[PDB]
Amino acid sequence: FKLVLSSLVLRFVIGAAFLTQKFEIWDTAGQERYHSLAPMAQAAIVVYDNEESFARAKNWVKELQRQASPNIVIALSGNRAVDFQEAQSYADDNSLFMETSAKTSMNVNEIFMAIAKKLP
Amino acid sequence: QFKLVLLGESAVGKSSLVLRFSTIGAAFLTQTVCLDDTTVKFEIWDTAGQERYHSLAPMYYRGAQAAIVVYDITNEESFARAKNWVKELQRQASPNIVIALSGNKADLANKRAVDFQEAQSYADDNSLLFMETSAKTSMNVNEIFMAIAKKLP
Amino acid sequence: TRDQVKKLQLMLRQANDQLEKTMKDKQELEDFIKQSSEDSSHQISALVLRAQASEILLEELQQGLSQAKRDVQEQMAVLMQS
Amino acid sequence: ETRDQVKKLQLMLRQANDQLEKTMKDKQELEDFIKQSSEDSSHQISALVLRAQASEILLEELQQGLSQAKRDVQEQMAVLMQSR
Amino acid sequence: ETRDQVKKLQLMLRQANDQLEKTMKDKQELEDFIKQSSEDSSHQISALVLRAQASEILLEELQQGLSQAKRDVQEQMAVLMQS
Amino acid sequence: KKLQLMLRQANDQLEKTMKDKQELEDFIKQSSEDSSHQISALVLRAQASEILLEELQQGLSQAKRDVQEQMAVLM
Amino acid sequence: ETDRVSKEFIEFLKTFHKTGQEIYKQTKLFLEGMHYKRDLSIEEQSECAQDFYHNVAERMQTRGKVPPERVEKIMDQIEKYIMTRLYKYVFCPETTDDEKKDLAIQKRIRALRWVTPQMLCVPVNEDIPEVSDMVVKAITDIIEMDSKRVPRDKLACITKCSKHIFNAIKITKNEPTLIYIVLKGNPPRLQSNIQYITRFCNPSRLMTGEDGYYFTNLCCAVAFIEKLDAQSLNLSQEDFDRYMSGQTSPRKQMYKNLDLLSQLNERQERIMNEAKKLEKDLIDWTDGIAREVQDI
Amino acid sequence: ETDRVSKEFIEFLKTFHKTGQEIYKQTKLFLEGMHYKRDLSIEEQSECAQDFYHNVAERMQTRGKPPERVEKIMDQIEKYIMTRLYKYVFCPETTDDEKKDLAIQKRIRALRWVTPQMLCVPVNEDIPEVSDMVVKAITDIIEMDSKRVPRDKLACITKCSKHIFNAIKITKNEPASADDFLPTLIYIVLKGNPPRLQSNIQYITRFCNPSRLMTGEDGYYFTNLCCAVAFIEKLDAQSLNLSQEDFDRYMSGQTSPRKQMYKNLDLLSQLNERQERIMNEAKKLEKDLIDWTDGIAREVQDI
Repeated sequence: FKLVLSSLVLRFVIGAAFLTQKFEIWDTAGQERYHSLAPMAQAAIVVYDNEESFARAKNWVKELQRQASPNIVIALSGNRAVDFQEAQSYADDNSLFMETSAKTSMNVNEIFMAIAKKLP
Repeated sequence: QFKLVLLGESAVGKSSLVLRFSTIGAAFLTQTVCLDDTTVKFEIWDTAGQERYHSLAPMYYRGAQAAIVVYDITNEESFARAKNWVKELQRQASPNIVIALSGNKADLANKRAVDFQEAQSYADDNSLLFMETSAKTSMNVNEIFMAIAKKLP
Repeated sequence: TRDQVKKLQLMLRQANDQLEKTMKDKQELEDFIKQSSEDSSHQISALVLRAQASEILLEELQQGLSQAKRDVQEQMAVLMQS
Repeated sequence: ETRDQVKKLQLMLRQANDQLEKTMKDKQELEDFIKQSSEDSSHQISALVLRAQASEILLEELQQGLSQAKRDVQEQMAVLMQSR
Repeated sequence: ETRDQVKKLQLMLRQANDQLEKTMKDKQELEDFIKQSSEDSSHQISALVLRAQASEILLEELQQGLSQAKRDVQEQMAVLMQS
Repeated sequence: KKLQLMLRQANDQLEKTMKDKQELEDFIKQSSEDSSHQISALVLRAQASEILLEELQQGLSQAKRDVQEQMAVLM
Repeated sequence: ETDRVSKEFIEFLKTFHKTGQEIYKQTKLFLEGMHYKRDLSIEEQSECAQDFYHNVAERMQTRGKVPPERVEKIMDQIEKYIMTRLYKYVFCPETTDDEKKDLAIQKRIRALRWVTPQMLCVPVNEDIPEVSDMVVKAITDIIEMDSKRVPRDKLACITKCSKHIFNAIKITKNEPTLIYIVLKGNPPRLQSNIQYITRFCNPSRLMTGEDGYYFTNLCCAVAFIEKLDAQSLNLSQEDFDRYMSGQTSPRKQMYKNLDLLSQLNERQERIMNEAKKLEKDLIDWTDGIAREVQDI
Repeated sequence: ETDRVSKEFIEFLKTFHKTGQEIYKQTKLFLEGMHYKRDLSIEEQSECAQDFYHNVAERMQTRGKPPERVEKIMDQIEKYIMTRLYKYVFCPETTDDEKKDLAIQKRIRALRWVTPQMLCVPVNEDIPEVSDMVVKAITDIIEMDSKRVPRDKLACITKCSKHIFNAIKITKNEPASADDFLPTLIYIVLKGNPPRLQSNIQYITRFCNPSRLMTGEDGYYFTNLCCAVAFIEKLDAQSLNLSQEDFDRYMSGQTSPRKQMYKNLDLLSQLNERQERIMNEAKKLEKDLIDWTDGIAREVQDI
């Protein structure tokens, strides 16, 4: 399967983008500039940390739900300034979601091992 | 005679507006105007729009008798620069001074970022002379100027 | 017919690969002169700078002597007295 | 159809041959040009610096070289106060 | 007191002369340092770039010359290809 | 008595010679500075002329591999 | 051509003494097919060939029962024999715009020669001899892909390329772009190469192999540049127009530099000499002050 | 020169059969005083100078009686005084003038590294003329010290700033704001290491007619000048848009004397050794190359 996504995939698995675990995982550029032309994928995630990250994640899932092939499953990553209750209300309004910490490697193994068993 | 100083943020037309008011380079002005039979003449200090030399103004303005602060309307930043310039003015410039502020580059106002009623609000809150100006069409220039001049003894 | 156009379209294709290479080639040599010109460039002024500074040292110098002939002349004017 | 086609192919091939011709003359000339450019860039340039860092000294030994020569005559007028 | 004035004065003068004498040395030496030095700056530098631009270019005759020998020798496999 | 005058004299000429030296000094720092900026800029060009040079040396050593694989392909 | 490789493969397939014949004839069959179709339309040229992909891959596995752990390597050797004969035929087909859009790229890139990376904010600093030392090769590996006919060596050129590229990040920032390397490089015969890949690369090598991920993000960068605009730069059109007027002016710097030079020699030749005059004009004081007093 | 002005001055006042005497003796009385008072507090020195200025200024109006005209006399009068007086009044031994004159001379001495990339001055010196008037502004601030009187001086200030506006205009072709100006003059001062700089300035501040200083063209120049200066002593990396790293760096491990030419001298042999290397290697493929081409030509030409 093909997954579409600096440090959080670094704890899980030379190159920053591609890492084979099959987990065939592709990584996105931190810049806001070349945002369109994204779709090639059967799995996907969305990551935020700053509430702007949250906002970009919003219009990002709002790009995804519309454009793609119908089958693909999505997963969201927290990475304070925002209520979790807010983020979770948003997430369950639109139906897998979690907050993660890689230095202790908290939910690092998990979100991947939960994304894997989802794909039919 | 009569002493005035000119302060602003850079390239905001700190340069331009006076210039229109082609032989030499842009000095202090020493312009003579009279609204009466008696004559009042002006002195005018061109000052650093560049922001790092925004530090030395004290002696430029020291003995001077009048003043000006420039803010651009398409750069709200030049307007904030303007406000700080004002607070500094009333405080550590000889409080004997008289004040007047305007937004400029009134030619491309399809690009305007600074609100007329807001800036006139902040102006008339501290009892300031406020009628915004343009250098290209030259609008309230000499008008804002006789406005300047009705004040000095 | 198929001789008249197929083989012709091939001849064009190759003549086109060919322009492609020569175009590549020129623009390479050309980009190059822009670079040699650049590296001469940043330098050429620092090359001016010593020149005119060592034009200034000479005007101030010509000047100080233009002073000292005047000074020894006035001083020997102070000596001629009784 | 062929009568339509062959016009257009003899076209691109002819235009483009003249085009090759442009780019050919252009490059061989441009390069000959630059080879010359480094030459009159260097010969002069070194004949410039080389005269310079060694010519702008002359003025330096003169600025320093005056002050003793000024000291010479300044000392020289001192011989005169005794000759009074 | 007079004679103390005279020792301390003899000190200032002897010491100052060894010192003047020092500076005239260091200085005159030094001009000699840079004269010849900026000579080497110079002479060398010119002889140097003269090598740069007389040489750094000598190679694009190749920059282009390799791309030609690559087009002609890619061609010889074509001069064989009909054979 | 006379020593104090000759000592004024012991000073002043030195202070002058101090000028001569001190000027020379500012100067060589600066011709030196200027030279400096040139030599940094010169090195900068030289080694570039070297990069295209290993770039090419390898590009030919590869093109021999290219003719060997292709003429191995034709015979 | 037809001889030697005829040998290498007949040597190659007989190793099984089982499957050795099947592949051979099926091959020369669809082969006469695609060479017949050599004159057939291009889109119509690729079809019974990719059919041949999916079809061989399936036909052999159900009946043959052979471990595919070695197939990881079988994906490679197969493409050589085909592309060698077919290059003349299928590379830059006359039926397509391949040549033409190759020139689209060549011209466009040349015309963009004025752009620099600090605006893209690409995670490099080429000032270091090292990162730029790999910048140069970065430029050349994407180039040599065209030198080789086969998709093996070609995609090896893409992969090797993408790989020596992030290392500039690792030398400058030191973190583990696309637009920046291609745009300074101006790669030859691009579209029919790109497409040579599209039609004749292994779709699987596009799916599992790294070369796939590399290639995919490449064409993203390409089709990005083709219509590359102001808004991907975030810069205004008043000056932009000026930049579209043309900065070509190549011999020009050297032309101007070369003017200045002789007035500057003129400046210092305009110096030494008066200082040499001021030499003489100097002593004439010192000696003059000398003679007139030497009298008394 | 303490000799000569006695004539020129008289030539000026000789037209006046009325007030010439009236002012003259009045002046030389208390002036005779100032040679005696040369030992009084300096502040008191500029004091009875500014007093005597202003006092004639009222007194002539009192007996003798237009201000349209004063700016033109203001030069001449002070001219006569300073000619005899400069010697007493320049750089007092009692004062720190000498000291900060050297403080600044070293301060700017250390400034040999400056480029207007740091300051962003809107000038381009590359054009011959532009550098010609650049040179002149400097020749003016150098020549600034030469003048015994402060009028000729203040004219060097003006004139200098003038050769600066001039270059500003030729380089820009738009005239200059002081956004386009201050860093220029600083660029000139920085290049002047101007002599007896401090004590010249203060000689002016303390000694000159203040009106020609407030109203005259000279006022704005001298002003922005001293500003530029006392700014230069108090300097910011972050006002240069530089990190603390460069700011300390260009002065921190350098200023060891003559070492720079040494370093440059090493380097220089290193590079020339390299270009001999590259060249002789390209000669290696001068040869090592063709033998492939003609070699793939001839060795293959056989069959």
